[PDB]
Amino acid sequence: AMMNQDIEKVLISEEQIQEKVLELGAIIAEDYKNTVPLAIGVLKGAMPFMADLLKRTDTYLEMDFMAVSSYGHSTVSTGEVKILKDLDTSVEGRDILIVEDIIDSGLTLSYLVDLFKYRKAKSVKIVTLLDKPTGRKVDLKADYVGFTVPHEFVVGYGLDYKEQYRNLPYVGVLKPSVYS
Amino acid sequence: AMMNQDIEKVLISEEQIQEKVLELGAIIAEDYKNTVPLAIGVLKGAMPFMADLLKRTDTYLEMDFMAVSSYGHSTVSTGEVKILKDLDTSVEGRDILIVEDIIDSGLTLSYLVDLFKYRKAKSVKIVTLLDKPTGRKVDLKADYVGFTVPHEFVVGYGLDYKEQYRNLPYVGVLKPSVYS
Amino acid sequence: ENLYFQSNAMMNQDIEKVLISEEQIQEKVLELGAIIAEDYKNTVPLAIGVLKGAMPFMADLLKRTDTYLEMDFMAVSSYGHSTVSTGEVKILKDLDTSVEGRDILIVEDIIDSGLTLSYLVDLFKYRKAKSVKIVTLLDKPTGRKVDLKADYVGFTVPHEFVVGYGLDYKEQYRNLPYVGVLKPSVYS
Amino acid sequence: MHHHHHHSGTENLYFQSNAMMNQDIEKVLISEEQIQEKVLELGAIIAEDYKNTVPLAIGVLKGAMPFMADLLKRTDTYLEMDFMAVSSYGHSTVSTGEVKILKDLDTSVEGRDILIVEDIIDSGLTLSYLVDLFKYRKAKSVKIVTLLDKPTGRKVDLKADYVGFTVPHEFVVGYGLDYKEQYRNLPYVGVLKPSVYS
Ligand SMILES: OC[C@H]1O[C@@](CO)(O[C@@H]2O[C@H](CO)[C@@H](O)[C@H](O)[C@H]2O)[C@@H](O)[C@@H]1O
Ligand SMILES: OC[C@H]1O[C@@](CO)(O[C@@H]2O[C@H](CO)[C@@H](O)[C@H](O)[C@H]2O)[C@@H](O)[C@@H]1O
Ligand SMILES: OC[C@H]1O[C@@](CO)(O[C@H]2O[C@H](CO)[C@@H](O)[C@H](O)[C@H]2O)[C@@H](O)[C@@H]1O
Repeated sequence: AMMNQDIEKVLISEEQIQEKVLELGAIIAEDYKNTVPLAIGVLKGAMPFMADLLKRTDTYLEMDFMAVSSYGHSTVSTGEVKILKDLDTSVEGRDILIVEDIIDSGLTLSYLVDLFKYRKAKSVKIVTLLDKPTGRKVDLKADYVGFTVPHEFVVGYGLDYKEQYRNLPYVGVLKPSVYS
Repeated sequence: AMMNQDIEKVLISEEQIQEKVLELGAIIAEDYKNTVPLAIGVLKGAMPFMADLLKRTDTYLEMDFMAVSSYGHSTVSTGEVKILKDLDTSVEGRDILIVEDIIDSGLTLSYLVDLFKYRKAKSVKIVTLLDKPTGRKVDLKADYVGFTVPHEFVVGYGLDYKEQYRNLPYVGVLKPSVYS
Repeated sequence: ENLYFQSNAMMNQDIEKVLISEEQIQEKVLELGAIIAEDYKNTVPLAIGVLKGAMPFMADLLKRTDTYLEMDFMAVSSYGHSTVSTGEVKILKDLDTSVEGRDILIVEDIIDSGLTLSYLVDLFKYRKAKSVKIVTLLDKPTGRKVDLKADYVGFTVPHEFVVGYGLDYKEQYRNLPYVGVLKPSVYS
Repeated sequence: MHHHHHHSGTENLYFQSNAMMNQDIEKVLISEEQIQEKVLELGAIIAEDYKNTVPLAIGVLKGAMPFMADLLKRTDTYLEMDFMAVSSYGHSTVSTGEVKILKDLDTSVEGRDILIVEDIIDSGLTLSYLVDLFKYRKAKSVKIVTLLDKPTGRKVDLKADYVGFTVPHEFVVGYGLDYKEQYRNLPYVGVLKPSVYS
């Protein structure tokens, strides 16, 4: 029927997300006021948050995107992933802001962060809509965080279950029958 | 020292874009009620509109993205472009909805539509925020359109000038001094 | 984590027999190069190899093709369902130049089901190639899952578990200078 | 006559019907027979050096393909092949080596012995970027084999572990090396006539 028919509970409402994005955007705009950073999202989950975040960030910036895929074993050990789409511009000397939907193990993100430092970024910071710090497999701290969630079992606003639900305007938890 | 100071005039306000996105999403949700389409955005310019449109599209769908680059002359004459990032899933038998920020010549978008048909898509439809039909170099009509514009000399809500301004939450016209 | 034991093992010990020797491959490559050079007298084709298996053959063939031409490469990967039925694959690396108006020569190590290659040929036709032809070192036409005849063929094979000269078994043996059949013990 | 265009950002190429490559070459610098003898030697050295491990031998497209094919077929040891493709980010690639990855390795680098196979090294900037990318990815070791070397042309410190031939002041094409995408398919390394390139 309707997608709400699959949602057990709304954890973060659209109104709550909108207020947070407004707040974070104002903070990021002030922190990068005299340097046009490169704001980068990792496909696909970061897309909705990145779009609304940046639209509330009143400062000059450039957008870009990466796509990556798992190598399997090395990905779940060091976070190394295969670059499917690299950035359209060089990193050297740039201030990089990685926009993410959620950080859990933090392995792939940590790999990307240190890749950008290898590429001589002037700086690298991270903004994430959701953080689950109890999931860390590496010490990786986001610089800007929307909400801290006790678990990563949620859908909406970029987050998927079998590639669906990313288009929900809120963050929720699925009913058990959907996945089991 | 800030962006709005580079804008001569707002052509479509943020409020007009939100109302339009709301309307378009309700139409698209109805049209695709039965089957879960694959909604595709071509990076980078389609991202903000795609995020906000799909958030307002209350139906089951899958999101995906493509990245392409110019080959030079064939791109300008046939629309043929290099695929830098192909879809994550196969096209055969799927209903495809391409989400675009603006259609002008329509050459590349047409190359992509007919590629998806070569790949045996069940159907291919297009939703664009902006359309400039006077600019066409191929017969390509969008199925869903936000606003009809004159000229592609506009920035904001995905549209850039030298990679900047895409993060404005409205569509505007730059002051002549910005681009000389 | 990973420990490797090769001891004094040599690849030839894994080979039951040499099916197509280096000498045989080189004589056929020389003939094919002369025929292609004559056929493409009037054009400069875009010769494309699909990574990884086509590489050794493509290098030797083109070195024996005395005519102007350009080289390019593609990389693709399976979608897991439409790949087995339609040949549709994900493009991981597209060509570095446009196909429009070019005479395309696809260089392959082996054609078996032919599904992916059939997909690529008609993609290049959609992209307005002036012509598309295929040269394959080996052909296993009994494996076909679609109607696809290569324009130039080195050898007909039927065998299972063939390796060498770009053909692999679990990513090994591509660097052999001949085409061999593996001992059954190697793959049990 | 015949013509075509290629990228880039476009060039138009016009050929007379009886134009032949060889006549574009002033002299053969390194003959096919010299190359065969060198690959045989290097292949044997490489097989001995990598007797204890299954290396990942990686070619950077497009130029490295012919040498890589011939060298590896003379390298009688267990190994895996892979390929990368890269693009320039413009003037910044020219000064730092940083390039856009268009095709990454099909397998992970962590813990692997990587052997990069190149056609020529001159400034060394891009290769150096790739070597240290693999070290960032925790390669067990990274070594380089190049057919041709111009070591006084370096803009970064990078010594190739294995080198076929050192090239002097000559504009070379063939055996993977191009001029405007032509000549890669010559079975030798030739000195291109000044008239061809100005
Ligand atoms: O594509 C390589 C892949 O192919 C497999 C399929 O699982 O079988 C063989 O195809 C090889 C093509 O390189 C060829 O070398 C052999 O003749 C087949 O065994 C697999 O073995 C290999 O990894
Ligand atoms: O198209 C001519 C153009 O191609 C380049 C880059 O592919 O060739 C190489 O650089 C060397 C220096 O000229 C050249 O000798 C070899 O063919 C390639 O390494 C570029 O240099 C040349 O102008
Ligand atoms: O060890 C032989 C091996 O070394 C190379 C460079 O990798 O050549 C070097 O050694 C040669 C003599 O052994 C010298 O003639 C040459 O000038 C020097 O660079 C390879 O060419 C050779 O196969």
